[PDB]
Amino acid sequence: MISDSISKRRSIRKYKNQSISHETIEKIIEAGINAPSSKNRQPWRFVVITEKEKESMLKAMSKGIQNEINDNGLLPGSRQHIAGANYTVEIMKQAPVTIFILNILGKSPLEKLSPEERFYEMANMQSIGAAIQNMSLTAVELGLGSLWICDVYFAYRELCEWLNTDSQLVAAISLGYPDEEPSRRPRLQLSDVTEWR
Amino acid sequence: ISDSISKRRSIRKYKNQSISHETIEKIIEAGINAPSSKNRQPWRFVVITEKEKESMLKAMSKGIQNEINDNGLLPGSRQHIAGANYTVEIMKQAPVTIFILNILGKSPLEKLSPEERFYEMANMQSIGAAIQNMSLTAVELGLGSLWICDVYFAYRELCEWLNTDSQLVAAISLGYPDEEPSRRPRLQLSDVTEWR
Ligand SMILES: Cc1cc2nc3c(=O)[nH]c(=O)nc-3n(C[C@H](O)[C@H](O)[C@H](O)COP(=O)(O)O)c2cc1C
Ligand SMILES: Cc1cc2nc3c(=O)[nH]c(=O)nc-3n(C[C@H](O)[C@H](O)[C@H](O)COP(=O)(O)O)c2cc1C
Ligand SMILES: [Cl-]
Ligand SMILES: [Cl-]
Repeated sequence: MISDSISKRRSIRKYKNQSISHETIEKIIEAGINAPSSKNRQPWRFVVITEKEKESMLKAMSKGIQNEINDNGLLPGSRQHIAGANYTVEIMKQAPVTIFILNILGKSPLEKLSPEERFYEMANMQSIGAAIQNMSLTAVELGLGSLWICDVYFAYRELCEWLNTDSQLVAAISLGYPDEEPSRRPRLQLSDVTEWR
Repeated sequence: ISDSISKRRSIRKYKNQSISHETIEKIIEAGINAPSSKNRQPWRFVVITEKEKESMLKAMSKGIQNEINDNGLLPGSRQHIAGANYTVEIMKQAPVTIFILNILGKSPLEKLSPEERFYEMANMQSIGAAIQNMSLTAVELGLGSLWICDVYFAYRELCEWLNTDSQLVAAISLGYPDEEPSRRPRLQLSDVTEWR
């Protein structure tokens, strides 16, 4: 039941220290690949960060966050969220695997966009969310947990340089066997978010 | 869910068969259970049933004509207008179409700072997770669906029709399927994955 995984899925921030096999990662990515996308453009690209390169990753992250703390960053209206970003770095350090998700069709966050450009971003970004959600749900099916991460935006330039990518950085997802079982997070009810016409 | 992820197709032919309200609620409930950045839950849903179908279709056709008349918002995408017209015909066949809004969204006509972009990107991913949950739940229930951004060819017209100041993200049409498409092409793992 996908309904079962949809209901049971949680953001997991404590993991078992146990390695995840390449094959398990393969299965999760191949669920992402099966997402729908605008014009079947499939704009998602993935960079799997293993133990090999984790420390270097985390250093780039931390440099970006420090740059933000120093007021040389990109999110001056979100200083209250820097503490959360530092917590996410810790979670990424402990998680056995983190996968970066890129948008090969993405334009820089630093550039100003026409309405048409915005619509392409919106379409592609939604599509990538479908992929990452597929990955998340597949992790649940496999007995893993995951955490979807946009705190990487506090080190946007630094991580794009680290990745040496010409693509737009969208997110990371950390994965592993879970070491917590959170109850359902708060949600607005269907009456709060739906208008029937 | 692995079954539904695999089996899911974009469906563009529908039976003439209504959907119960509780079925629609189950689909929306799946959406609500998506993750979202800061648990902001930016999605809002407007469910369009047969009573308002014609009015919907008229607003979207208006926008499409405005694009054809070079008075639209996607002048670089004229080659895609024919597809948008086909989407209108598909929305006509579906018993239900749900519009998905981003209550936190800025107009496509406004210019965004890097920080505003990041917030949009995070919200848009979140809404994609919701709409994918809806799509997968439709499959599980024996329904089909079509995720729609061709609505952008009538962005202003549809926001006016919906009487909303929120950002229009997408529509999803829902119904009992009258086709069973073969898998659509996909890139392979090697094409999209780098290992570090
Ligand atoms: C964000 C998004 C927007 C889409 N917009 C439309 C649309 O307006 N009309 C349409 O016929 N299909 C639309 N699609 C469906 C895609 O064409 C379809 O997902 C892609 O061709 C892959 O086919 P599949 O979904 O059957 O695997 C959209 C899909 C997504 C994810
Ligand atoms: C696009 C997106 C970005 C997110 N970014 C982070 C993040 O950087 N760090 C974190 O701890 N959680 C992050 N989350 C997880 C959310 O906080 C979580 O989905 C929300 O609190 C609801 O909890 P649940 O997923 O357990 O239902 C993100 C989720 C999404 C969808
Ligand atoms: Cl499409
Ligand atoms: Cl968050």
